[PDB]
Amino acid sequence: CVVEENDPIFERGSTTTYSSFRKNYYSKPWSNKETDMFFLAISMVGTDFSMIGQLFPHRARIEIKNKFKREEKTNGWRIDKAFQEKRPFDFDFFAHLLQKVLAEEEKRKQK
Amino acid sequence: VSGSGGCNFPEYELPELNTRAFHVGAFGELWRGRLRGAGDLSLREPAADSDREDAAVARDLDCSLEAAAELRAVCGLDKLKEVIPENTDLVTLGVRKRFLEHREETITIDRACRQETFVYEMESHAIGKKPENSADMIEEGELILSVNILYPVIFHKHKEHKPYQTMLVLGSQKLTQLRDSIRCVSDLQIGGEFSNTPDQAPEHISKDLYKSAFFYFEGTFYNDKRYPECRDLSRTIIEWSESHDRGYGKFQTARMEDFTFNDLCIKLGFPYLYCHQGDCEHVIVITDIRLVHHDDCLDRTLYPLLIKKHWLWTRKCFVCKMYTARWVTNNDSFAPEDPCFFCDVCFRMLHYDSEGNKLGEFLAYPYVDPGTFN
Amino acid sequence: YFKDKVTGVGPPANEDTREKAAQGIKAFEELLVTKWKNWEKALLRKSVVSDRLQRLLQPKLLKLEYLHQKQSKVSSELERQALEKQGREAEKEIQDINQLPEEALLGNRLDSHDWEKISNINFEGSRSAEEIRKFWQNSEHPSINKQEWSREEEERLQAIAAAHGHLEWQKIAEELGTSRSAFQCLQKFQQHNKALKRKEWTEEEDRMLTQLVQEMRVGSHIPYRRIVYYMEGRDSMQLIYRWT
Amino acid sequence: TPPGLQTDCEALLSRFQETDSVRFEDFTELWRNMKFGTIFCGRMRNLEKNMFTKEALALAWRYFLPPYTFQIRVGALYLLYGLYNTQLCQPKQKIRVALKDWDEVLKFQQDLVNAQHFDAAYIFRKLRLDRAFHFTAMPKLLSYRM
Amino acid sequence: KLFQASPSVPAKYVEDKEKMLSRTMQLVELANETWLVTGRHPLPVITAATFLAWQSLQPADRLSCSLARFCKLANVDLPYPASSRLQELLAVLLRMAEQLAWLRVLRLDKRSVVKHIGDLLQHRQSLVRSAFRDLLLPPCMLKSPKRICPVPPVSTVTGDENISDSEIEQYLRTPQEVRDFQRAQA
Amino acid sequence: QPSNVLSMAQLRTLPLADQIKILMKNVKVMPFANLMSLLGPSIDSVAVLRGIQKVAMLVQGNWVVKSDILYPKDSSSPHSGVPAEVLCRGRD
Repeated sequence: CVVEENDPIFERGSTTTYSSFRKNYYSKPWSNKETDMFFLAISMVGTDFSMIGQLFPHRARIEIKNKFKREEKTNGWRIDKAFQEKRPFDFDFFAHLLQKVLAEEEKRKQK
Repeated sequence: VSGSGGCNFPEYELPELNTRAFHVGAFGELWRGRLRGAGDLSLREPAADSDREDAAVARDLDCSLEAAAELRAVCGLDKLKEVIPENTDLVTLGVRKRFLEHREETITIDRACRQETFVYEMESHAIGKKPENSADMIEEGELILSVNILYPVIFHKHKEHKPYQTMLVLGSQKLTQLRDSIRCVSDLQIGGEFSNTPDQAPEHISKDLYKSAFFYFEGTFYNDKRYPECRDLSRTIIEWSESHDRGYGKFQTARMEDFTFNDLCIKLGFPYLYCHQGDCEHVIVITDIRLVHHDDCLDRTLYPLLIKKHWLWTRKCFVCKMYTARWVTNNDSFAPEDPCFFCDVCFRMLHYDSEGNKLGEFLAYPYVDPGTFN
Repeated sequence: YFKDKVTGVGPPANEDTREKAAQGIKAFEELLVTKWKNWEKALLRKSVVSDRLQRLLQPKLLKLEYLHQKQSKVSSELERQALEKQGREAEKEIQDINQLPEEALLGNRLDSHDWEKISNINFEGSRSAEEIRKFWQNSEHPSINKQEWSREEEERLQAIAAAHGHLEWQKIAEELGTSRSAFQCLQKFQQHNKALKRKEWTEEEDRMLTQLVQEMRVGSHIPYRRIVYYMEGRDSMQLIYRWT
Repeated sequence: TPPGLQTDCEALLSRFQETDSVRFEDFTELWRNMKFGTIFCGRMRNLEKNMFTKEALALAWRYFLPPYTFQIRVGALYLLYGLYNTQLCQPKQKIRVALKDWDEVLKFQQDLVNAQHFDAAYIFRKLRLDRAFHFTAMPKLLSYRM
Repeated sequence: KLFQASPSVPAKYVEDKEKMLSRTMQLVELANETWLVTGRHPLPVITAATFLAWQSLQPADRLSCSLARFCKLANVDLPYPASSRLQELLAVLLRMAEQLAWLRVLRLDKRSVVKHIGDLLQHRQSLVRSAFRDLLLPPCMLKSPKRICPVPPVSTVTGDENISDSEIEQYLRTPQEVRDFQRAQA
Repeated sequence: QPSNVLSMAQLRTLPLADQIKILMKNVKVMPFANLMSLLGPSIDSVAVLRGIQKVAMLVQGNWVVKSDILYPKDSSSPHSGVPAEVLCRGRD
């Protein structure tokens, strides 16, 4: 037996209910430097959504897919420009840049 | 049911804003047992005096029989210097100079403190007031309670409710005395209609027609049943409290002719309310309570004193602007607005001929100015 | 939190309140009269002109809608042409009513106007029906001469008032021909009148003044306004000498 | 609360702390230098000066709180004594004391009388002799309108 | 629950059911004839209409309220876009208030237009006809689109058999890149 | 723990004004002495008079209940359905 664990809540009094029919999937927004680092990760790795999602702990796979699709639809010129230039795979400096982005977003949240 | 929960040592519920409820009647015993309080007779004397002082002090607190501390006396009375506040470096001297300069700028004389002279005279009414007889002298340790009421609405609408009066009452007195001592202009108003006959004399004011009056102190409604004409206004307030689960506990009802201020377990500074004449409301704030002193009024029956009657602006006649009006008109034929004011000589000439015949169609009501009690 | 300790969302009412309010025992809740503002004047003007324009347009609009319905129901060509001509006439009427200057559509001071509609819709219940009615009848109206006197009409005013007996100031003001309300001229009449003042002081009034002082004087201050209220004829300016 | 008095009290607290002992001689020596009893008369005596001295006595007795040091307590007590004894105006403004405030003064006078300070006890003796106390439930009055 | 004077609602908010129903029916008909039921959900439009009706029934004591306050008092979950829909309907009222002479002289706004809603419902036909003679579309396309359905360039060519071959060399992974990929997710 | 629903015992527990009102509503015709006898000798005559003057009128030395007391503003004629104002005017 529970003792003072739950609180009373009034919900759905059986009246005419509004037909929502909308599931607004919460997605974290995109910053400027975040967009730049996403573009450089694309230019370094390609269009492999798995590897991009692995190196983006603050993001999701479906969010990366939506961003890539919107970029291909809007800024195809910048997409091709990033795809033409290549850069070798970096791991340590990539982690340093991740820590820098963490510090930057922490300072932004402090503001 | 006895006294509600409360300790005679008031703890602040909110810092410097209010305090918890407590039995105010127990203060007159607690403070009188903790301190003897003897000396409420003004028996100060206008050698042998030094001998009595020695026989008292050297036996109560002091151990030495030498009168060496009496130097302090000559330091207080003899070394006391009709002087000018100058030639010294103090901040209080600075603010005094600032006040004197602000006075010399615009202020002409001291004859500008009528609002302060009111309180000064109402406090002087409480000093030097000898009792009527020996059996009427107030006993030592009497509890005295101050109260501030906020009745009217003629003051600032776009501001807080500061400007009204303050009263003072005794503890040993009954609640009926405080009930009948509260003066309100609504009791002086007259019912009926007077446009048909302005010469009709007031037959019964609203004070005698409706004597209903009750108090509210922590769910305790004290009704009055001295006269068989009054009614119990608390019959509905309880129902509206028990008809639905509003969170308000059960309220205890009692009479007024058998309850004293001692059993009033109330908070100091909390905004209660007194109600009478159906919906006539008075927000009440109990600010201070204290034992009796040797400078207060000695007459017990003559101490429902209104220690501060706030000033009120009498409504002038809208026609002549030189007299106070006594009649309020409605549906007038010549007035610039409906709520116009008229005095006797103006209300007579407005819609009445030489013989007093009613001219035109209009309504009139006897407006008693609030300045009657002010 | 100023009215009552019970003033929640919905305040209750006792039974004695009906007896208090039914016998005409109004004490303080009816004395909250306030002045006027420029935006209130503009709102009143707009409300009255809109009411008059609506009263003038409603029959024309109803007739135009009826003509539209009839021409949509009728099938004859001659009847259709007649209805079209009548609708053109109605449209021209609506046009000349809409292009009417804002001086003739104001009516008169006692013109028929719905004051409750103006009070509860336009003023949003901020002003009573009578409070805007009487304000538009004499206070705010273009037929009211706002010019001050030239010290030439008070003589004829008092002459007519003495010849008539000071009974009805309305007829006196109408016969004087000032194009102003009776209350607007009576104030200046009583301000120029000499009967409001007093004369050399007697002895019996000193008894009453001393009684009023010994009964309601406080300290060094004397409430001479109470003396003005009780003693008739004495103003507030020169009465203070009675104790100077 | 008067703003200038909140600084004047802290100013006189410097000379109060300057005293070396609690004997009543130091106050008599300071009286020749810091004459605090100059405004007691002024150029006008009315309700203005009445409220002035009332707030003065109130804010001076406020410094008699337990957290204050013993020398500050003696200084405040002697200051209140002098301010009350120098009341030459028509009203006799007595210091307002609360019920909770009258708890520290008991052990204070006990320590004064046990330490053989005859002057410190005679001060309170004469203060009681003048009947200069306003016994109130609270040291200050306040409302909820503000 | 606005029809019954329950203790949970003040008596000032109580109204008649028939009058409110008729006003809401007139308002939803106005919305239907002004393209406010096509595409959008009906329930938010119905809520906006009944809110405007409740406000117009007593603007003296109900104009200071809002849609959230009304939905909280009525104990009904308010639709999210309803307020926006309300705004659109309010705009329609403005487009009607500009046609009536007394209303266009009164110079109403989004707030003071509710008190005359009944008048707008009296001659709504001519008002909406005059408004449409000056249609309704979503605000996303009412930004004066100068380029409507831009024609893409005709690039259906495919060369002869192969345009180029360096693209395949660009899309393939190098052995170093393959080793880096194998090491990243090893 | 008709209008004659309340008995005499329940009536005596009500305030004097309510007692006079209910008695004038039930009987509609009664002298002052009969009213004083029914209410009780322990009640002052001035209070009873002031109470009956509010809900009754004097007709040939007797007291007749006012028209508005019998017919409230929301009531109507049970035989014709006319408003209560016309009934009050006719009774007056």
